[PDB]
Amino acid sequence: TPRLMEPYYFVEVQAPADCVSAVYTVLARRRGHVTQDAPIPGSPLYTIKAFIPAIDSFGFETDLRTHTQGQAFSL
Amino acid sequence: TYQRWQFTLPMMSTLYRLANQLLTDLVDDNYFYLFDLKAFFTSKALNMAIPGGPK
Repeated sequence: TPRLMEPYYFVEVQAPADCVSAVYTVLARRRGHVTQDAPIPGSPLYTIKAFIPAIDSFGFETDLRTHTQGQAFSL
Repeated sequence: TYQRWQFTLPMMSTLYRLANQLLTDLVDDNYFYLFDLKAFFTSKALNMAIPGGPK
């Protein structure tokens, strides 16, 4: 019963506390899931750690930086 | 001849407080992303339209 396998990227997003819901909105349509949402100690910005398919990751950074008015950033 | 000027810092603080309507509340160039001169020149050369940008 052979199957196929695809690579999954690990994604960390640095963003303000208001655009976090917009990050949950954008990652919902590219077949991913958010694993960790953590505040940075000593900073108002949050970190969102998630897994995404690599074939869905085309234009992902551009989607976040357009939809969150340029405030979120991803690697 | 009224060519050069230099002020003190409370003067600049007061003139910055009075002019709060004609100015923006931006802090960094994370704004204007794909909405600056070089992105507009790139959309000019590729003959495509940015949403909100010129044609």
